[PDB]
Amino acid sequence: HHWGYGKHNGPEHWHKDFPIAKGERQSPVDIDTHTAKYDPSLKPLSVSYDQATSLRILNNGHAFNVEFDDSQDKAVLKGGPLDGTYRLIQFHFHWGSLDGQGSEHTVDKKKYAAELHLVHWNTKYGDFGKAVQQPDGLAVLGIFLKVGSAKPGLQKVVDVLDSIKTKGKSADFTNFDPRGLLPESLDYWTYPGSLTTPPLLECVTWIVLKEPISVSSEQVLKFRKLNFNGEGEPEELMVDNWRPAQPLKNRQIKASFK
Ligand SMILES: COC(=O)c1cc(S(N)(=O)=O)c(Cl)cc1S(=O)(=O)c1ccccc1
Ligand code: NA
Ligand code: NA
Ligand code: NA
Ligand code: NA
Ligand SMILES: [Zn+2]
Repeated sequence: HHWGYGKHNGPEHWHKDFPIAKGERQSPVDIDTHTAKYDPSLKPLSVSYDQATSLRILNNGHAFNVEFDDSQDKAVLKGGPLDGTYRLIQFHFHWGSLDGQGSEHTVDKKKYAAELHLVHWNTKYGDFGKAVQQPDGLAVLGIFLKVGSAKPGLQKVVDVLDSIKTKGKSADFTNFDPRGLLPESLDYWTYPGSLTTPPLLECVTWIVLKEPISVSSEQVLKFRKLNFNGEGEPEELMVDNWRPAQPLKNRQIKASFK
């Protein structure tokens, strides 16, 4: 009886295996744009993805991960609110059963169709497993998706999904360039938070871009053909794999802009 996204094992249940679910810096949150304060001390974010090496794509039963080779200094995030270099290890998405839901963060209570998370770990901690044990171990760049015009740089991802339909399938996925997933503007909100999935560790500096990217209806429909079940089990479509907004508690959301 493992965690997932259903009434019997969804977000409202996670606290029994992971009591940090009711902690003081949980994610996601609603971003109240009128209360977020512009912080003129915040730096432009530096996203350096020119030498990113993707390796594989995996259906992990919750989402799908596009994995990167993080064994050298390639694909780093720095600047912004960060005081260190963070290396890209994977990205994944969260999305809905319909276009009106699917993001984890919300903006003045608005839900986007999906949310992309580019996960990076602080190189000062030597690898990912040590980083997640540190309050400044991870930096996640979060990008909202709305449905409209297709995102050409997403189609290679969307066309491999039929090969990883079910939990535990993986496929080779080399040469994927995550720069094709970024919006024009790097204006962002930032706040201290957590993983949005078990084990819910409070190790993440969140950096949420204001500008969504557009994907087509056909692209997001292919995400919703994935399955949470494994091969040979009754189909459970992989949809609504998002955790709702959590209490902001004693935190300030800072804006890089306005
Ligand atoms: C199962 O975990 C995930 O799905 C997940 C999700 C996030 S998210 N959704 O906060 O970006 C991050 Cl940062 C990182 C991860 S994760 O890197 O997959 C992970 C898994 C086990 C322990 C610690 C971290
Ligand atoms: Na404001
Ligand atoms: Na290496
Ligand atoms: Na690692
Ligand atoms: Na709440
Ligand atoms: Zn995520």
